[PDB]
Amino acid sequence: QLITVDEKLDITTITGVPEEHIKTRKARIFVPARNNMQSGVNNTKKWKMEFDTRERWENPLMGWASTADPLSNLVLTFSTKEDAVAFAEKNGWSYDVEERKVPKPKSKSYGANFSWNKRTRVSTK
Amino acid sequence: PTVKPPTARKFIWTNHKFNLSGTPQQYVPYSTTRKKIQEWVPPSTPYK
Amino acid sequence: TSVKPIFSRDMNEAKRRVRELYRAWYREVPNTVHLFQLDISVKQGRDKVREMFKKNAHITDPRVVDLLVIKGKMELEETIKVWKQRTHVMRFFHETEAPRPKDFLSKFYVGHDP
Amino acid sequence: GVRTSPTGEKVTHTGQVYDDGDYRKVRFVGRQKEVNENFAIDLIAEQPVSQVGSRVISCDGGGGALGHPRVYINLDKETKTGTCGYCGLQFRQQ
Amino acid sequence: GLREIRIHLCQRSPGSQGVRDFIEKRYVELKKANPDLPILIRECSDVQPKLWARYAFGQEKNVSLNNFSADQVTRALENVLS
Amino acid sequence: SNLIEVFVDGQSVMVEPGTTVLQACEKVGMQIPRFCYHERLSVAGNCRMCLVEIEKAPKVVAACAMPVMKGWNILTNSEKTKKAREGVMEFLLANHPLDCPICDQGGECDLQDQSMMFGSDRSRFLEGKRAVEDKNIGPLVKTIMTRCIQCTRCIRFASEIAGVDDLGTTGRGNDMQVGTYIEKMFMSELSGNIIDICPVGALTSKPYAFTARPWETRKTESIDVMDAVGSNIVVSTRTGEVMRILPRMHEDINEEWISDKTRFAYDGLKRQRLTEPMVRNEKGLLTHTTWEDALSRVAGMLQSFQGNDVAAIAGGLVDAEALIALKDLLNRVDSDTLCTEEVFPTAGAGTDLRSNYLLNTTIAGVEEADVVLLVGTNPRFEAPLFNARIRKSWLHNDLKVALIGSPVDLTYRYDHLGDSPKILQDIASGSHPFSQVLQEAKKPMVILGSSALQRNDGAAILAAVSNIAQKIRTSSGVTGDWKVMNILHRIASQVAALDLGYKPGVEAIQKNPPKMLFLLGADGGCITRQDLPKDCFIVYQGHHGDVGAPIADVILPGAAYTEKSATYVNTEGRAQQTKVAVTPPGLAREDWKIIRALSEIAGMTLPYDTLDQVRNRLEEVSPNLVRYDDVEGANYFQQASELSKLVNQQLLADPLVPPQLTIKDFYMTDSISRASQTMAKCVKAVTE
Amino acid sequence: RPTVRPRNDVAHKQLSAFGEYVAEILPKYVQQVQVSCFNELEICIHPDGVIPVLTFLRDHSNAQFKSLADLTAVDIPTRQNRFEIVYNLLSLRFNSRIRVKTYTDELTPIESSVPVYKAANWYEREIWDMFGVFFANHPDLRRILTDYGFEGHPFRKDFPLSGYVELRYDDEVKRVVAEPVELAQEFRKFDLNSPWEAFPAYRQPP
Amino acid sequence: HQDLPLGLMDDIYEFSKNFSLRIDELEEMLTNNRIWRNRTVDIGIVTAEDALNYGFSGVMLRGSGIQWDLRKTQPYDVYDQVEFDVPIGSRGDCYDRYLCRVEEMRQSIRIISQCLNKMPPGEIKVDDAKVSPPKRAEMKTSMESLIHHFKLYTEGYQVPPGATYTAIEAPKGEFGVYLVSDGSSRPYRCKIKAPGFAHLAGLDKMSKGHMLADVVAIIGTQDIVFGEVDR
Amino acid sequence: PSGEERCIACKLCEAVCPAQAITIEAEPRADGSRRTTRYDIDMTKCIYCGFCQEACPVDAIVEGPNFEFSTETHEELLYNKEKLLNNGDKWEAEIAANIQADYLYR
Ligand code: SF4
Ligand code: SF4
Ligand code: SF4
Ligand code: SF4
Ligand code: FES
Ligand SMILES: [K+]
Ligand SMILES: [Zn+2]
Repeated sequence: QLITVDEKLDITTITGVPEEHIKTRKARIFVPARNNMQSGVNNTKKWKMEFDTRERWENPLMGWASTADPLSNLVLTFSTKEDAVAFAEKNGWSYDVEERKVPKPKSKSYGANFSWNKRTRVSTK
Repeated sequence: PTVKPPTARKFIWTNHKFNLSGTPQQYVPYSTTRKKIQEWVPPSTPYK
Repeated sequence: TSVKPIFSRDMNEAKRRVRELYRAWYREVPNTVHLFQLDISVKQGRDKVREMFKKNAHITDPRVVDLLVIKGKMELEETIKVWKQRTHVMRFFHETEAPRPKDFLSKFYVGHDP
Repeated sequence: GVRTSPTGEKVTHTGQVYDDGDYRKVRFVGRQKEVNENFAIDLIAEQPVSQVGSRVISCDGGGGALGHPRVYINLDKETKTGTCGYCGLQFRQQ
Repeated sequence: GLREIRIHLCQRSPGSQGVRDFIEKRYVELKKANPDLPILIRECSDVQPKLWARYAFGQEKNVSLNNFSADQVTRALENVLS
Repeated sequence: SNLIEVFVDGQSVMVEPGTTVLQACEKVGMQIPRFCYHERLSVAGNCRMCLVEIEKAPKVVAACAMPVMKGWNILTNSEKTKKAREGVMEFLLANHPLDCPICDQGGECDLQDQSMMFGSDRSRFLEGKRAVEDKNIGPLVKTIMTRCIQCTRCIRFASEIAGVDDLGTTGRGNDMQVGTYIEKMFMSELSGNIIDICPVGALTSKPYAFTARPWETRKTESIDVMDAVGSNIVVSTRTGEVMRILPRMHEDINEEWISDKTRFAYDGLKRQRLTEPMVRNEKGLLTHTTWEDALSRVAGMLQSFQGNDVAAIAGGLVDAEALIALKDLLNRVDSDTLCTEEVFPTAGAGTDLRSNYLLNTTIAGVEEADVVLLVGTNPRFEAPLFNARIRKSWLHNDLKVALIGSPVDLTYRYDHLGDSPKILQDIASGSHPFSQVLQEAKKPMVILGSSALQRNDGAAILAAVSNIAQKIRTSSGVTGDWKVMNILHRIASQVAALDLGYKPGVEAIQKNPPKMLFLLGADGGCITRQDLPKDCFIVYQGHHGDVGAPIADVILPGAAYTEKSATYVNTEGRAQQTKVAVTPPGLAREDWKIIRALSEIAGMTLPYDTLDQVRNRLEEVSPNLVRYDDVEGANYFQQASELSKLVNQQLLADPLVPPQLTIKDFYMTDSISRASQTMAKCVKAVTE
Repeated sequence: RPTVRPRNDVAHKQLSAFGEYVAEILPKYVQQVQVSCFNELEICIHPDGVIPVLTFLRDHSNAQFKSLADLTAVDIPTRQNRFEIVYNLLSLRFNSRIRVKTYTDELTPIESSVPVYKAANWYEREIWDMFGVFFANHPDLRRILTDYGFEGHPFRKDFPLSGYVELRYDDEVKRVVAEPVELAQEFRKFDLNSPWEAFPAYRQPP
Repeated sequence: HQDLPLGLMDDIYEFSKNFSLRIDELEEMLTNNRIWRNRTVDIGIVTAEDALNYGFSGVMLRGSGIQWDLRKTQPYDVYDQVEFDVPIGSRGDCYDRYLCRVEEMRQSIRIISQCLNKMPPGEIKVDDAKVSPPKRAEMKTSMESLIHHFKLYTEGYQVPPGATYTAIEAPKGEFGVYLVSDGSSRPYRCKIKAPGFAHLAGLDKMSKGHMLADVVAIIGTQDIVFGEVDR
Repeated sequence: PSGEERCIACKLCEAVCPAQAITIEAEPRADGSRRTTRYDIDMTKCIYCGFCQEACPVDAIVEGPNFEFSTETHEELLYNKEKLLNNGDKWEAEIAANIQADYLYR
């Protein structure tokens, strides 16, 4: 037999996360931009959730990059924007969603390279 | 090495050193890179 | 909004378990202070129990409350059976942590964190 | 090519040296600063330029498979030598 | 003393039609009357229209203008200016 | 209706006619391998990596160039397709140098990655390799041309996007070489983009060389503040250090390009930094102190002065959150002298109506216009990515472009109407022949540069240009919803300052000199101590020691744009926000937090304690400032035009000369780029 | 073909036939049955079916999966029920292995399978400890791997690799203390995924 | 990773030649010793039925008479090509499990003998450079080899999406991995099945009705290493 | 053999290191060479697996034959580039012969 629960789902008190890393963090929900150095698009398929960047300082002994932020490396993957937003909401994280950027469909024509009267005519091949 | 001597290179230590830990010749680590961020030096005159 | 319950079918049933667990923790504190030879008083121990209970006072989901009681009982069993050591009990009090700034100015002086 | 700063601390081949008011040089008090004395930049500059006949030469660093990946160097420019991008050996077309 | 007036409204919502009508007809006259009073008009989609008045030492009040008429807007400004 | 049906591996797809095979595959989510093809360049069809089999066709077709026919079944994974890819990859790698460990492309290389995915795993090439000499093309782009695969992307980009026909191929066959032939420098404001489009490590960033590998960098998606375009960027960091700046695709702003100042000036963030609060000592010299001491000193003055005795000037790189915080603080001493260095005429409506100071047509709207009139501006250097959008329309839409002002070079041929501002009156009257061009235009565009408004007769010019836009609308040539009047800004912070109610220009300060002056990143030298009373108390808050800091009494080290989450509004009114990539150096602090901390110490505590709360405040003052990535759109041009006809200002006789005439003026324009050693090398290169 | 793993169609056919067999007998619980290209049979079931399905597979004469090889969980945050419970069973009689999978979320308990396999006792304690999945009617459910008083469930995808606290000995209080974690060298996150698709056969529809 | 160095197989033969004598010396000390038998015989008895339900494997099953060995029933690599016998217990106690382990050592020598004689020639890693890195000489000469070496040591090979439970007859019992691939070069999930985990969970069952000193014997007969138990 | 460093700061060793024990920074050397300015190995993070020397394309980083380098302090086991270059100059005679003995198996 089932019960009825109309509460908004919230699990902040049973995740073990310190309050500082629930209430002062800002989660960012986005589809990563394509690395402009490459033409492949396979890394722009899934939604991601990262947290606000925090201080890094130089270790006095070695000069290594030290941190006190336990979420500095936390990156989560989601199939849809709704899945990511739902996950942030039940975990109590304040979040920002940025709409997916889709390359606009283009009109390509190899023949335009040799136009009789238009500026699209190329001067070299 | 009396029959198969090692190849000679000009940079190989001519004098072997044993473990120097706990002596004044012990290794001490440090960062080998230079300063990253250069600070602004205020003018040395009271033109203000 | 139809879900499988854990233990309690509503908040009233859940709150009964919360009170039963508080009773058990309340009575355990004097034994814990003696068994672990803690330097804290019984009043400090019982105040700590109240603070931990109070921080979850805002929950309205009976399933979440069940889990909190399930975990609270597990914590009590660790303490009573002396599976914990002195360090584990004293971790509730953060004695070696320096107080962290609360107001805007204090935080502003010490770093970039909000 | 080691050199000592005005405070007497040697400069490494990467140019590192604690400046005057840097407390971190306290770590060397009673001990020493490990500095390699065989500066590679100076050692590779002592190698003579190799005179070759062809426009294109290949270098693998010597020793066959014990060297570096084999690359080919264009020697058309007469204002400069062709330098191996792995080992720094220089070549010139004669 | 009054220091600044801000009017917020939506470009398309019916609730801002009265504010839109006011700016169409009355705003130029208003600006001529009060040449040195900054009247910041700021349109944003899907906002309920509002009138903000800023007084000396950063004291501010806001009045809703949702579903107002052009005259009700005119009276709301008349109240603020005086 | 017009769509035709094709199949990709038996899956039906409806495409418009003219769609290439490569584009049809994209519709089902299959990316055909490519090297020479770039969706923003003209089709080349020379690398052959995109060869694909069409069912029942003996010959594989170049998917990038071949238009798809009705009923075709594209076999993207057949044995014939796979063998074509392996063969082409085999040929690409035959002469390619074994450079991966020393080559900066390694780890983000399309040749490496498509070799792994679509090529064989071994070599059967038993000959010697080709080797070509390198070419010097400037201080920004290093060329290792033995790595070049002759894809001609750089050639096509330089000719089409940048409008510079300096790159080509010399020789023939296996000896064909990409370059300039003669010794020449490719120094264009968009030149650094050839690093991104070169699929290999043949073209690489000289400043970046050898410093990092792609897999170890952290990517912060952020916004550029070097101009008012608001180009979307990615900031690459490693271990708390900024390593480079990359473009981030945004179709409606910068596409996938950035200017060279945006790309290479980031090294200015490592020099001349303000890291500690400073105050004057007994000798009149700046000396380091604590935040407590410096803020207490400033607070004591803020509590002693009131009204017109306190003023602020906002610089060009300031953020909206700091702008509202400083306005709120000064309002709490009943001061309304909140100024900006950049001037915008206050005659008529002034900043009452957003449409009076926005690029109302939008950057993407240039692609729809049929005529563009540029008045007193050099958009090539003021807004490089906006000028590239004009050339894109000039190229593909046959856009007609006319200019009034100095006959600068815009990378496209334009009609020079002269440089006298009196031409604007001739056009408005109807005597000038160009007026007929505007009248016959269905979607005309008039762009007045913010640089031209820095003249004394700026209000006269704005009225004249706005008068031309009035006549065009009165005639029915225009479509109504289409907007004609545009202001092109060059300062990142200007539009946000105008939205919040700042007074544009320092005229009010010159009219009423203050006893206490706040320089919020103000480094334009607009107000010196010669324009101020003898004992003026100057507080400089910023991130660079440049022009403002040396003359200040107190220095409050602020954060740079890579070191804060801050709001900037671009020339079209779109609000965008940066993200923190690295924390501010030393004791520096977030700018809005400094003002909030100052307000509390002075007993005038501001009512917001977090970034979100100060952004809630921004909404109260201008709701558009929190609608990130949206272009709201402003109206009431008629009302603004009706008010600009009241006071009749006279047009000066000086010809319209933009501040930047040649490339040498482009590289250094703000504190960050002035502190950049790369920008100094570019300036040296284009002058010697 | 020396470098390619050979197929075994006979076992693929046998496992497929037995997969239908199980689905026909337990339609109340079975949601999906699949056989991997390397011949592994998975029965995806509704969580109510854990005890009936496991009991059937243990005791049925054509099944006899007497040995519980492994019981574990997988966290997939993008799923409404983020936790996938995986039972790996072995049948010595028929020299075969089967996998049974169900799901749950943070607040929905799963029936303990200790009555079917005594082996499940500790496996379920570990799943509770590492993922926070509660098993109903478990004889002795409590942490097993983590330290006493440990907060959180470390194997959840959203739990940080280095956690939130770390230990040291403090001379002033003369005991080991727990403090917020600070690292002399932050763990360096690497972005390794190539931007080019590797396996067309698994491409998802756009 | 690498081929055997020249001369190694000869040395493995010399070692194997003498090892059974070492086992015999061990059996001389323990097998017939009445003190050893008093410490192990009828200690920690587990029935065949219980051993299966409690998740036991390896010698913990064969000591109770269950005829099961993954090298025989689910062979991997070339175990189907070597001859050996599986020792089976009869009493299910510590002494029988000890005898099973001693006899398994003898069978391991028997298998090693066949391996030394049947070792074939050829390459020692799969000749697919998208999975296994090329030879160093190739990497330093061929463009394709250098790329694949670069990518295998930075990104690593991508694994097709899927999940597998793979087990072997490890010396302590069935050792398996439930490995989940999400298509990338890093595993999504890797659950490790340690045979000692289920064996130790059965310590309470096996120790019932025994004395304190027997608990030490029962822990030993399970052969517990806490690296695999705790992971 | 000329004395030039073999390492050209490709960072393959740093990428493959299973323990993240290697830290590298690099820039163009004054003569234009691609060389490291930082090369650290935390010998208390290292698992002595040899993946770095497998990954290295130019035989620059190796694991030598020395195993008797225990120290009295933790800090002495955080090797920087100078220490590692000194190790190379100290042990090259043995290292080179060992590589000569095994390189045909690699
Ligand atoms: S361009 Fe790519 S394949 Fe060529 S050397 Fe550079 S990383 Fe290697
Ligand atoms: S330099 Fe680069 S972009 Fe230009 S043709 Fe060669 S490979 Fe293509
Ligand atoms: S041997 Fe040490 S430094 Fe080298 S890869 Fe292995 S763990 Fe890293
Ligand atoms: S030691 Fe070898 S693998 Fe590591 S960075 Fe240097 S050259 Fe590359
Ligand atoms: S991408 Fe089609 S031939 Fe180059
Ligand atoms: K490139
Ligand atoms: Zn060389």
